[PDB]
Amino acid sequence: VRYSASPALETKCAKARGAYLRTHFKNSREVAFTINGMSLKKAFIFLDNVKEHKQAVPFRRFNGGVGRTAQGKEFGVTQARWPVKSVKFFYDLLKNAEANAEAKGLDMDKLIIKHVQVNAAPKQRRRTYVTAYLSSPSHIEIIVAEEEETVSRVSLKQGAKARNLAARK
Amino acid sequence: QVVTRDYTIHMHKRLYGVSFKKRAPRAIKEIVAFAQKHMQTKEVRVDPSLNKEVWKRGIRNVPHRLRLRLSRKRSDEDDKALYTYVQAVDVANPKMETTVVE
Amino acid sequence: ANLRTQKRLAASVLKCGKRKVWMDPNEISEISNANSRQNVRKLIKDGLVIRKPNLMHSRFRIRK
RNA sequence: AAAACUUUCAGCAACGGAUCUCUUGGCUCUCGCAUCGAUGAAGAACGCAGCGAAAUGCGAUACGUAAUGUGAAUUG
RNA sequence: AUGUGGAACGGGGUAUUGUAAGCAGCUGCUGAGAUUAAGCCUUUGUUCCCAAGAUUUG
RNA sequence: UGGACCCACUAAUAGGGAGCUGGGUUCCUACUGAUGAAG
RNA sequence: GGAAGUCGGCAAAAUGGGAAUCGAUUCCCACUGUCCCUAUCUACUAUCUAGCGAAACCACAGCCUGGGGAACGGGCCAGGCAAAAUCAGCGGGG
RNA sequence: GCAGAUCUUGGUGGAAGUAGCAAAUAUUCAAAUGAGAACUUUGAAGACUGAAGUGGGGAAAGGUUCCAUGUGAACAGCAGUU
RNA sequence: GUUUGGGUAUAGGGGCGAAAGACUAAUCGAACCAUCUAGUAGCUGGUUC
RNA sequence: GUACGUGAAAUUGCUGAAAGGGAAGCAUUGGAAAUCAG
Repeated sequence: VRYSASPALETKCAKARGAYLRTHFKNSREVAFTINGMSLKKAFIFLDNVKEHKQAVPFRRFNGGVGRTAQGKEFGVTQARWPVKSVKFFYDLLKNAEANAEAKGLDMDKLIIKHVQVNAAPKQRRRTYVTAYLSSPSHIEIIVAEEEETVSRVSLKQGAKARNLAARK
Repeated sequence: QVVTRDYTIHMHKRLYGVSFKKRAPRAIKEIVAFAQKHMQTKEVRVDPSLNKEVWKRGIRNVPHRLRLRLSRKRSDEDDKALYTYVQAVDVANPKMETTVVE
Repeated sequence: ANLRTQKRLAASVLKCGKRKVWMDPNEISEISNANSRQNVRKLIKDGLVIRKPNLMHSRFRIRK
């Protein structure tokens, strides 16, 4: 299936997708935004550390009521949290993405998360005693790829002066 | 690596002022944290006998000082992972100094 | 595994309360396999499941 | 005075089910016919298939039998 | 990140209560015993642990 | 100012502008503290 | 110290009670954090965290001063001013 | 031929990961199953209802909720191997 | 320090009520249901290039 | 790819470009970048 981005080509990329996951869309976006651009091994260390409460996921956009912490000072913000369910899902997709990369035959050392994205899923209706306790599932996909990095004219006056200057030189 | 030591814990100072309904559970939490910070481990298993010793006087009363036997035994699931096993020691006067058990 | 039904049957055959039913902790496999009342009575005879005795109201201090 | 955040624009991906096309349905008009029941009606109930819950059909001869016509199926 | 290093206990001082259990013969041990830092002081005491992992920086 | 116009204290008990109760009729913004990226 | 608070012993303490007048009122005694005058202690909530997760309301929004004939208002006029992102309070402004 | 009708039907937002989660004192240790255990099972310990029960039975009412096996899609404002 | 289970009777400007102008299936400006009804509009709000 | 014809808007995520000191929107003129055309 086509993704949000031009990459996922066979040249450098590996794909992973998870749809209709019982994870909060706001927390999923925070984890995706944090881990985007990281190396694959660095992302694994980060997610393990978030699980163990040693580093935290900064809550940039959906930061209403989020408490402050010292662990967010490595990203230049004060509001950070430790969403464990989103980390579990992202870790599973990252493991699947690495496995697909090994199957494709890529170099595991240079792999970085080129494109990670979270989208909202069809909301799930549940009742509250009346109102609704709507769930907000997430569509998450991951693209990991190994890192890789004047015809001006001249007027008659302009060129004639330039030629004269060259003759003087 | 595999060692065994007899420590004494000052429980009087580790739950000074704590709520009476949480004395015994926080006692277990302090014991496992005490074992972790001593043997430099992660998995710490509490002997049911020591749990009995903690809860003998009720959830609201814990002895001021307890004699523990911390053994940094090798785990039975991974031979490179190691854990601590904490069992109580029955001594007459708990105010004795830490020693090393053969 | 799960031993709700085994405990219920054990209380039924012992004619006591399931609070007093004592089920051996290090023979879980054999106890779990024992599923019918005939097997439960077999466990009773072998001593794997024992009926805990009653407690007391201590008439001793009541008389005192 | 860079990021993040907010907003605007564009590509892609989502959410949602509009639009376009269709349609064994509906609506309207016209024409033709006169046929329920104590010989048990309309209706209701309960059942019936090799594997059926509903719909349809049927009634212990039960997703039917007899008779007539067709002529080689039924179908998951 | 090997130091007048830290930590866990132990001793002492200082405090709170009031003279413990036991041994005994109210009395003696016995101003004893118990507690003492959890936001008290001290330590030639013992034991233990650290010259590590990650992140951002012209 | 303290008490039931009254009587004390007091140096004095001066006059006015811009949360509450009794007897009487039958979100955001402000304020206050707390962080915080950045030449 | 002992109702000095309040329209007033509302509520607690005395264990509620003694005498008068018509259950009420008054008086004297008695008691007390109502008060001078607040301080301390405990539990829960609030705080943070993991999970779950709404609703009211919603033209757009959001600083003040003087003026805008009025209705002065947040948009207009003239000024003071004006630097991201936020957290916990209190509720002035609807 | 729609911008309104506190219009109809459907869908979606900001508030917002915010308000908040239930009364009914209270859980802890080990082991087993299991991908996964604060919540499942057993043992041990600590508690509670305290015969006017968190006990055992029935009438009305419900109708297969009963029991075994299996599942963990959806439901059990957390979770779940239940 | 009479209450109540079941059976039955009373039905709508009716019944019932130690009387509150109360109850009569979360409704008593006058029970609920369906038709007359697409009721009555001096009035309000909208009425499309 | 059955959550299945076509698949709009509101709304959301990512990428790229740009702006931002208590509003934002819009209009007029022109610069800057991008793009098309004679």
